[PDB]
Amino acid sequence: NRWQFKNMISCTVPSRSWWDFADYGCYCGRGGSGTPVDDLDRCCQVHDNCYNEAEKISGCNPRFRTYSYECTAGTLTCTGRNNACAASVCDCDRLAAICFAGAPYNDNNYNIDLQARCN
Amino acid sequence: NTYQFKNMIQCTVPKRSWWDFADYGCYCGRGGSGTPIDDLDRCCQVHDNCYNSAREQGGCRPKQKTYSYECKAGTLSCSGSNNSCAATVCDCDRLAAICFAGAPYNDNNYNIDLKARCQ
Ligand SMILES: [Zn+2]
Repeated sequence: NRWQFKNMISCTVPSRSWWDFADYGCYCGRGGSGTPVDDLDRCCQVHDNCYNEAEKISGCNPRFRTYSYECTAGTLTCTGRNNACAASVCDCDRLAAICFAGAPYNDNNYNIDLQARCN
Repeated sequence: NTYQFKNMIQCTVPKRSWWDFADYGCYCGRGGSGTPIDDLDRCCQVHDNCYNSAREQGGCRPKQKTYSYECKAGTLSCSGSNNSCAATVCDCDRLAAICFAGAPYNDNNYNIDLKARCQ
């Protein structure tokens, strides 16, 4: 559920919007390529691998799967009422949001020329 | 797959590297949201939805799936030798590539600030 992932980022980095991560580095946003360029970006790359794994699960659509979780005072928790797919995906997003709130945001890395930076 | 899809783009748009379509408008390359900015960006939207419709099939992942296609002269063709998934993903790419050949390319609409332009 691409939407729930947005709520998570807010639940940990209230000072920003997912848009700030929508186009950052070589891997944040969606399709990755090249060298991570950054710890924050490295987070996004890992987030992809995570989805690639979760996608091995039968009919698991990471982007559209609505999982169950709760954000309480900055804390992210994936609840148990999820099944294999929802559980896996929830964890991916969950770990990304933490990785996000932990890495520094380099404005020079927003909107770069993938053509001359991610080869 | 992607290598196939981008080989298609090289077929109908020889005077342009596929990277030019990796970060165009609000829908080309990246995940996609907001309103298209031109015919080209719109092409990508349709490609997005096409793929999401290709996921409706069990174990069908457009990005990783291999299909059989031919690019001869400037003509694209998806071979009959294709099961359901491949047959649909291919058709998606075929239509996308053809759409790329006709749509005008606008540089002002390349690597734009998403947060301000899409919504
Ligand atoms: Zn960009």
